[PDB]
Amino acid sequence: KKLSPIIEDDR
Amino acid sequence: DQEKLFIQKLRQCCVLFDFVSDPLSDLKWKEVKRAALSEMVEYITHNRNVITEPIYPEVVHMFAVNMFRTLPPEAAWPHLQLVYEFFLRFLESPDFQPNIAKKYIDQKFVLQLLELFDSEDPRERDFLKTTLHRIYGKFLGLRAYIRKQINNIFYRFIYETEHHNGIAELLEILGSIINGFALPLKEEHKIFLLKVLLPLHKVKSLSVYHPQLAYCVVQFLEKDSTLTEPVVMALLKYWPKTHSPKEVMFLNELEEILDVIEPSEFVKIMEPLFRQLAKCVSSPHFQVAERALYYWNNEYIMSLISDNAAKILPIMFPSLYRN
Repeated sequence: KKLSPIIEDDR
Repeated sequence: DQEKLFIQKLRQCCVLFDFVSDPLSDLKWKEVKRAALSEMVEYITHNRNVITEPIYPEVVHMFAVNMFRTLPPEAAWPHLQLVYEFFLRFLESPDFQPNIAKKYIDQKFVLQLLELFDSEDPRERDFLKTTLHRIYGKFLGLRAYIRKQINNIFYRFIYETEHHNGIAELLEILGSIINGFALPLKEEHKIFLLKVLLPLHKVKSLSVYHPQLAYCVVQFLEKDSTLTEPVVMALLKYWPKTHSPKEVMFLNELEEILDVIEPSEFVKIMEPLFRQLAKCVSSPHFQVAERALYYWNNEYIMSLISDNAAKILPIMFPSLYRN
């Protein structure tokens, strides 16, 4: 179970 | 009422006990604590609207008191596993509001969480990997600080003497981050790929975290294929000059790069690549040659070879071809 992608964001 | 009992059991798990002359009462206490944790794991997992605002400091405090400990040079894993479990279900809960939890899950918490990555227990580092992956994902205001502190751990692992048992788990998190990067790669990201990820191939203990490192490097090339040249040239630079089985590692990483390479970027480094590849075919170590020869079982590589046989074939078999 590979880690799900983390979409880059702006904060 | 039911909220009060939740906080009670949480605080009840903030009590560390030991009975030097009463092993029977000690088992009772550890059973009660194990029970309470299991009860709370079941509670927040299958019930909705149970995570109210007052319990947020109670959860973080319970985690901190139990986990943030002074690491040995664990044995109470049945308790630690539950705490990790409970805190994960807490983070993953649909009722979880980061705007409320950001007050208690701060930089000091993330810092202390990273200290635990130095653990010698593979089971613990796995929970920590998942936990830090959740925090990074749901706390936008922590993402910058987390990358900064991970970057420091690597720098002290590569340059400084500081060994780290959690290099692999950290890279696994990073790969999850890289895969979701923005369209134009920020300059700090490219620097990280070059100044950090690539010199990680230099370290002697590469065998432990190389599969994770290779995945990160590949994901970077899946985003911006402009970075294919400095990556490949670096791998050839850090390449085991002395013929050793460690070459098999690099050959594996190099084939995984070729699987997702652009044909226009392929020709920019196809010559110094196959010069090294030729040396691997001529290796005294069968395992190295066997691995290098397995390249021909890759259809996409053949297409790159066939459409560039004018430059490649003279290098692979100089006895049969000329330039």
